[PDB]
Amino acid sequence: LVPDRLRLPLCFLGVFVCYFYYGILQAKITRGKYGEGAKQETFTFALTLVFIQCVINAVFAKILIQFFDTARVDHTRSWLYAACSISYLGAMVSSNSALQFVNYPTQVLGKSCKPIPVMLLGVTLLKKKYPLAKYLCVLLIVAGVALFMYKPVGYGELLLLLSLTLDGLTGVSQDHMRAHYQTGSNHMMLNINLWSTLLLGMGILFTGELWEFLSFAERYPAIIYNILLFGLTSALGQSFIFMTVVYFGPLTCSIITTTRKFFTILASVILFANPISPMQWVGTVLVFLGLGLDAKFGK
Amino acid sequence: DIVMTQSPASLTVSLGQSVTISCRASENVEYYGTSLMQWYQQKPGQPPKFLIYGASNIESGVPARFSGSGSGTDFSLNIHPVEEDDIAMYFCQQSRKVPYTFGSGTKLEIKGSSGEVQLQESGPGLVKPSQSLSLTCSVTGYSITSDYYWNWIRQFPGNKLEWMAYIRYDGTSDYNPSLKNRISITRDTSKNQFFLKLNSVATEDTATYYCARAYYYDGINFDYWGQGTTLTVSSENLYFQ
Ligand SMILES: Nc1ncnc2c1ncn2[C@@H]1O[C@H](COP(=O)(O)OP(=O)(O)NP(=O)(O)O)[C@@H](O)[C@H]1O
Repeated sequence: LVPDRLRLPLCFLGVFVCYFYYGILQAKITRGKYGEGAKQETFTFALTLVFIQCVINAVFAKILIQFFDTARVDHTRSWLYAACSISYLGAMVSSNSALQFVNYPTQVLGKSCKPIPVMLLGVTLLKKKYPLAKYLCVLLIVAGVALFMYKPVGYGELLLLLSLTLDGLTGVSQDHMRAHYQTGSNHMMLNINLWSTLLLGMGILFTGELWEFLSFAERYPAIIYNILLFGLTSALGQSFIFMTVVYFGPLTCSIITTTRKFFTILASVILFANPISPMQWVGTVLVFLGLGLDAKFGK
Repeated sequence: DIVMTQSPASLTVSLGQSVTISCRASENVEYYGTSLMQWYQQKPGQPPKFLIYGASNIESGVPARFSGSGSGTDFSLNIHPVEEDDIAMYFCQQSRKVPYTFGSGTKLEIKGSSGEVQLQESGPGLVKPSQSLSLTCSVTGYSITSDYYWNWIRQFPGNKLEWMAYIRYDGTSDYNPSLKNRISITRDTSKNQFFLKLNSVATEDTATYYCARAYYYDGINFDYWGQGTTLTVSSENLYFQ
């Protein structure tokens, strides 16, 4: 129960606040120091981290469903949840596996171009329609974010394009689910996370992750603590992510999640008065203008 | 609960004319840009026939004459080239909230006057007040353990429909909150049947009970219907009449 006018601001604030700590703790865990010198045994089990995060999110979603928003049948077909989960997992795998093949568009275009495919896919598969103003706003936002994040044969770059396409397919599936089957945010989150948990669990049964991460954690129990908190930091952060997509759509969710980093950096610079580069002023101005035109005069 | 109102109680039209039936809801029935609205057609002495879902999507097999329009709390059903076939009562149903409600129904009249699923209901025709009743709907040609909702509906005298409850193939069941305390829906997969039990039936409960099969897509759509079983609650034994 929230006012409609103060709905989008709530989602934006929630995601922005949650994912900042999410990233901080992800860095603290993945980087790690553990042993000393050669004993370091740097953390390399990313898939196990994603699996733990997925199971934690599923548990939190089940808690939310049982304690609140009860008496509501799902009405959604399971195969749709499975399709969304496979698309999400494939996109994440491809994105994580493209780091060591791309240098210039290394997350500059892999991310900051998240909306376009989704939007385009929505136009093609679901035959949706948006005003030309929306196209211009999305393009301006993407260009501004990409130009702001810039930091001082093309064979392997296909992986990033495949990741973007899979993300677009996931957005299309989510839009179809919410439009036709009236699936709730919590139900969608729980089912998608359960399917992803099953897939990842099947994946990590190979000795590389499970029977190695277990022993490694036994060596350094402290990590567990951080891990747990990280999981929580995802849950809340994921909740809003799976709420806005239901209330305003995958396109709005993608715009929020792709401009969150730029907003956070701008706010941190303003608070610290850091001397942002003169070029990046162009990117922030473009993003601001695109958002303004999206909100009004072409919404 | 949402109250559906059909403005024209009965329309007198000639052959070939265009007819528009208006249905209004007490609350917005849109759920993320989609209108959870359904339109059904019921010929005399026959179960309602599913026509439209989503307020604009014509069900497969329905003639192209029928068309739906509207949004928000106002909807309309249009049949431009009307013929003698489309002479019936047209009902508007909302699937926005759990207590699915049907409109009062609009009557349309002319001037001058193993390859499918089969449902069959059984139950006593006459019951004394305050007794317990149990109706059984038997499904043939299909299994009630497959992906389809199995609903119980009742039509009172005057053609006022009312959705009692339903049981999904998963075993999950939903009830009308008004009747949740009085009725109970169960199933028996071994015999491929499902039963509705009512406790302390009153004189008000007199109605014709249908058991229907529905699939959820832009709202619940009672696509297949049974033949309906009459139930009469009275304090006297009907003899020689
Ligand atoms: N449609 C969606 N469905 C499910 N989860 C989503 C969706 N959109 C965003 N998310 C989540 O929110 C995140 C948004 O991207 P981001 O926070 O950058 O994660 P990332 O892929 O790890 N990129 P980064 O953290 O910079 O390495 C995704 O990683 C998901 O965890």
